[PDB]
Amino acid sequence: ASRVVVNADRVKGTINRNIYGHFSEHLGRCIYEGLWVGEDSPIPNTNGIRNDVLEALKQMKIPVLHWPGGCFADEYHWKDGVGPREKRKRMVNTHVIENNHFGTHEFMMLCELLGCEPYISGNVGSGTVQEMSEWVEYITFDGESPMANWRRENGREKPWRIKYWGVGNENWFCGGNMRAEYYADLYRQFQTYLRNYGDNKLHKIACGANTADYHWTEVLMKQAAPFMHGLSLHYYTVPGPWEKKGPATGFTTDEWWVTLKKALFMDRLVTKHSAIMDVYDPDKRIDLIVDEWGTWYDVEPGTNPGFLYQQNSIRDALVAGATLHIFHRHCDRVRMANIAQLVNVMQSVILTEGERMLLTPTYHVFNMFKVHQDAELLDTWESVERTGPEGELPKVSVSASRAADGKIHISLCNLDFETGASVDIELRGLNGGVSATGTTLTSGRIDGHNTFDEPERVKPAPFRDFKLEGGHLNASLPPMSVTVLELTAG
Amino acid sequence: ASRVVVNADRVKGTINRNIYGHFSEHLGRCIYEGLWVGEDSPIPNTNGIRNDVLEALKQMKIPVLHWPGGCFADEYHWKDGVGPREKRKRMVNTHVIENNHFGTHEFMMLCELLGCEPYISGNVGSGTVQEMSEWVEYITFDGESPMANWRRENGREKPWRIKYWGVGNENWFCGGNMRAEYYADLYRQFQTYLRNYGDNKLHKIACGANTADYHWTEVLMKQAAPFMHGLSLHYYTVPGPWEKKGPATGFTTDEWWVTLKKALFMDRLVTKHSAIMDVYDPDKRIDLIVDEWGTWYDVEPGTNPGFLYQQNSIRDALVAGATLHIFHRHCDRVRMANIAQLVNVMQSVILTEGERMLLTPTYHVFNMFKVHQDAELLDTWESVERTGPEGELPKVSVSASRAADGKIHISLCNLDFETGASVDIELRGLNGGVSATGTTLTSGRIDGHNTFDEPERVKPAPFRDFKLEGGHLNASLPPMSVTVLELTAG
Amino acid sequence: ASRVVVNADRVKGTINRNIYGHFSEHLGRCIYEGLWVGEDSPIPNTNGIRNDVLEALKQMKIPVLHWPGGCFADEYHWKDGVGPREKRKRMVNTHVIENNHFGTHEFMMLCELLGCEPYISGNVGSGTVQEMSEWVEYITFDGESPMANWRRENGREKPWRIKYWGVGNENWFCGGNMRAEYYADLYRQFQTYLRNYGDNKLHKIACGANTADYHWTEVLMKQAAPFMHGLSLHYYTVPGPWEKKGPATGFTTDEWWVTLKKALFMDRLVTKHSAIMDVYDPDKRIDLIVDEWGTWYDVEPGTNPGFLYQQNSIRDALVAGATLHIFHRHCDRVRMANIAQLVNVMQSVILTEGERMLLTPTYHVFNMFKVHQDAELLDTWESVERTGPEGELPKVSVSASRAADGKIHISLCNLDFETGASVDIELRGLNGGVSATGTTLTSGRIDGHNTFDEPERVKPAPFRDFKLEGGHLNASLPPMSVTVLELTAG
Repeated sequence: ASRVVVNADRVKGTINRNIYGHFSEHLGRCIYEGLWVGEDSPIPNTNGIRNDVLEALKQMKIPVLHWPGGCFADEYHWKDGVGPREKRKRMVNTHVIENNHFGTHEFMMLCELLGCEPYISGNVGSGTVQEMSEWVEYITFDGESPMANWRRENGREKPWRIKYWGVGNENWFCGGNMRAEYYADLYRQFQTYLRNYGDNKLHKIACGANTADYHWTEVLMKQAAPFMHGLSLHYYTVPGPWEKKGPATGFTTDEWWVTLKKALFMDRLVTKHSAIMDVYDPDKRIDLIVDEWGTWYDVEPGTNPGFLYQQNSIRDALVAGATLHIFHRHCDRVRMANIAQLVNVMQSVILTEGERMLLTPTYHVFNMFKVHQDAELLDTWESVERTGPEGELPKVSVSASRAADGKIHISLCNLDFETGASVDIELRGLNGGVSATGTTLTSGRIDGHNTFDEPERVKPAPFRDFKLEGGHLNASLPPMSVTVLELTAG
Repeated sequence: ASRVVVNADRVKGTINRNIYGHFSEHLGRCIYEGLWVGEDSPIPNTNGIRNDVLEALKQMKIPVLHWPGGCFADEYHWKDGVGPREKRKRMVNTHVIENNHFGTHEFMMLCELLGCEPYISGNVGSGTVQEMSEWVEYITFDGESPMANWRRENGREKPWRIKYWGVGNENWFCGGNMRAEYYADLYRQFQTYLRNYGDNKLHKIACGANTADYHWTEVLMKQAAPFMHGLSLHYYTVPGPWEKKGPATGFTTDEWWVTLKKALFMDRLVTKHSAIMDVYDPDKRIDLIVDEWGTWYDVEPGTNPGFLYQQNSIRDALVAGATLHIFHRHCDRVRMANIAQLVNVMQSVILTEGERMLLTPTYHVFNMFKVHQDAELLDTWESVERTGPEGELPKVSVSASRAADGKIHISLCNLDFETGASVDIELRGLNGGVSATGTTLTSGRIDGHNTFDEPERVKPAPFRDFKLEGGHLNASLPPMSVTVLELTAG
Repeated sequence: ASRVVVNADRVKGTINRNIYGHFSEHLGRCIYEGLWVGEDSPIPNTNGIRNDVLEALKQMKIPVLHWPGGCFADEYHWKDGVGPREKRKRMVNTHVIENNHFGTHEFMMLCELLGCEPYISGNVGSGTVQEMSEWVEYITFDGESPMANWRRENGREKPWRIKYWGVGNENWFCGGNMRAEYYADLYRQFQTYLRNYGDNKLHKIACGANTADYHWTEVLMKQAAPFMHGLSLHYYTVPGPWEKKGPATGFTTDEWWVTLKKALFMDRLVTKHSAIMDVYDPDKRIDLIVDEWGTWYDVEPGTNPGFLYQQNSIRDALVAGATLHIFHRHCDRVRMANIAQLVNVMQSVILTEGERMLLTPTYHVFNMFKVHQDAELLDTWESVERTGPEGELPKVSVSASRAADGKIHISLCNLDFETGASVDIELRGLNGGVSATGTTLTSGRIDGHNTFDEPERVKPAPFRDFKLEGGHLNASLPPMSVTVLELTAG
């Protein structure tokens, strides 16, 4: 029987909503089909973007989206995705086509339709200072200039706003195989020539470490911390070796425990990378951003390996659940977190196949957990039961936020697929007595997933296996189950 | 009573004329109105440049002018200021208009009208190697090429000459927030691709330290001394803290002493920066240049802070006087010095308001002192009276040059606004007996200045309060007074 | 009497053919006249390239050619040498013309006519990442893109293949006066954006040391070894000081010994540079390339110093002979070597004067030695007689390759101009008895050369001064003589 306590009055901090962010690259079918269908697609589309999806994502409360991020960011020359759609640059190989029908206007249009924040990676590695400089002009400049006038010519009269501007991505690997010390001075130079136009205020973001490249972090903070509002981190949960990762479904119990363990490791990274930052930034001015996190499996049997099409099982849901719980645990420093990717690519929330689209297990977590977005984080501590092959992992993940409305939400994940988790919770700092509802996402299968033929195999059922004897909330979480509660006073 | 001795025969060195250089940025109204009025201005203009000013500056013996220098240099893409004036690139914002009507041809035309030397900062931070490379082609290339032919097309048949080519400016701050070690390798790279065309001979100039960034100097000398003819230094006399500098007029006696003291500090910099260079350059091949010096006050009450419009009091005159006296004291290493700025910006020599223009106190100093330009510096030493709140500052600054004509000029500044300075001078290395005239610039007010309503409040009166009894020249400088003498033998 | 032994069965390794490579820069008349005459030249030309030469070079078995290499590589913007020949960029000085009639298509056409491999230096120093990136697209990309389609538009339908891609040249001197540590990160960045298109496989080459800049080598291996397939080395045999090198003909016996000794030094370099690489690359993955080697003399009396027109004496032939023998001695690590230059420039194989062209002493060596190209290197060791003013140099250079056909070739150079070299050779690992022919290149004069008036003063005479008594081959090389043999079994 796992035990928890909650101090409903002691606010530990606030869970910045952008933590529930997402990330889309010109890759597989994340941009094309997944979102951009073109205005005269048979699919129900708003201005070229498919409705079925837009609905879901507004319903999911997306706060922010990264584009074009990843490696494409340090290849994209933004001028190839503006102007008349019929004179935009075009590239094709058969071994994979980019028409750049989706470029700058279209992205901004999208972010406004959802209502989310735009987050953009300018091209460092192959790009130029003045290139990226002008991208910012083109977008946010109110006055008269070649670039601003070109924006107008292209159909957008008044300039857009944007906060988050990533200066390159992955500059250690595909972004220019740069040494840390080197990328520092480039960032310093580039960022110098990005202006706050009109009253638009930038939030510059340096490309940070990959995994446990603490060196990278160290250097960046010493050389460049003054010139940045934030710093990126990349960590992927891969089950197996690189060359043989394992599948998204039809995996062994071994692979279960692995994936979970390897995802948890996150916390170790964030912490160690935080301690580095805490030194060079005592006052924790600088954002920690995690613009690249998620599971990663061998693509589905048959699909193009580079199209990264992978399924999304109850495993993948669990993964998300504790991850967010981790970002909660480090919400003092962390302020944004973008899953890889959004659609038809890696741990996607949505997967499509023509006009048919489904929500994954993962999607339901983001929808369920959304109530934690900008909610006040509450002091707790636990006596979590052990689980796994050697009391390896903790049986239960648990978080507690108070939203503006006063109502309080508690999220929980049974890691043990094999049996339900006994939990008792004691609840302190109360005025009124309280009522309590519940929602559980869970599966019969360890690799229970939604197909286009069965889109609702795994989805939120409301949950009632819990007694609330005003002070002790006892409950029995089902196996392999994410679960949320909502409590009102009186 | 302050005492001096002069060894008229021992020449300490020669005061390179370029020390009396100036500096104009596309900023406020330094370029526009201040100089460029357009050929079709009602103002009396020669080919777009106002006469009233040109007269004054030829009268002032300008040796060299820096353009577009400052921060604009590391933003200017020179191709935006050539070609047909009506198709040159254009920007406007009200938060400031640049039509680039003033570009490359116009500047060179100007430098030739005055008769001065041109000094240009190419764009490092936002620019490209090939960009700056071609700027040099466009200008100095005699043969047939895209760039040379484009010069011709644009109206200038034969190529211009130019010596001084600054590789960027202020690359530590606005020019690309570069570390010193970094900017070194960039300079090395860029400068590699700047050629001596026809017989035009370049004089390459690396961007040096800001104030007491001795690190910057050290690094640059070790890494790049081989590849440079000269090295830049920036020092601004600011009265107060950065955020609250103080006004140009209507200031306290506190602010008087401050400004003077802070200006003197210069000598400490030059000396320490010299000793660095003396190590890495025993034979003092490399020029020290000071392309950014002057007072700096909060702009006048009402003007745009970024238009940097500041007045020009007798304080500002004194400032210049000892500064030049300092460059004299270090003329062995120093070879050029450019005041910030020329017109309608900071410690300007000239300020305009439509067709009306006035000469500042500062202007008179440069006009008065001009006789030191390329004159032979003479050995002296002094017993200068103390002044200021704690015998802080020396009462009297003093310098002595022999011009080509054999005649000898002595410049002096009473720092004490409160009383005149007694001075006696003994005079050695003489054959013939000598005569002597004199000129004094001085004010009744501590913040005596010229307005457009009173353009002649502060200006050179000839001066006769001195007895020259063949061996001893005794004299009584007025309070807050710059003063020059001219002496012929026989 | 010099003694040698040969183990015909023990293969020491294989002499990569590319070792017999050459190198042509847009310089003097190496590209223009020397090769490119224009389709409408009176000279016998194939599609603009002179026949007389082409014939010779196919006859000489050229394996690979470097272009545009040298300093022009880090100035060439490749887009200035594609498109319609009549709209290609044009530059002229009168002190000397580049019309860029020779650009990318023409080079590839050339390499295919000869049948050789193309080796290209992209522009680092003045160029851009995306520039060089696109050059690779333009050439090797099979699909649809602006650059690939532009290739097609220009007349070449399908994309070329190319292996060897030099990332800049001479980045320590004319290529951007870079520090080693700096050029490393640039290479790393640039090379990131050069792709294997279709199935074209690149063989990237970093610019290495000049002479004995072991620092450069060290650094490059530590910083960048992972990102390179090969590394360049530059060594020039200059007789005298820089400012007075000496002439190519009419030189003293002093100058003889000098030039030889200084050329030999090569071996010391290769060895020491090898030992560096052997550390950072035990498995000798990384190629050593020597893209810049040759004699260098003051140009002929009257020609433009920068046109680098220099003659080619029996001295120059000797030089080549031992050099190749050295690359043989280090063929385990060395895989390519390009003489400077090909035509009308430095130690050229061919020199022209209108339609008249001659083959130099050097040419004959490459033609004679060609039989070593991709032949299997044989174990030997010697007791070489001493020569020179202090038993300075070894009298005899000697190498031994077995070509595919089974036949075995032995190359030899008498360094002593003054007397013939007695040699005995013992021969091991034999099955059949053997027969033997021979060819000697030699001169009566120390500075014997071919003029246009006497094109055949110095050329391959077959050679028979050797007795082969089945086991011992005794022979008397003539003075200042390169010599080859070919032996069949039975």
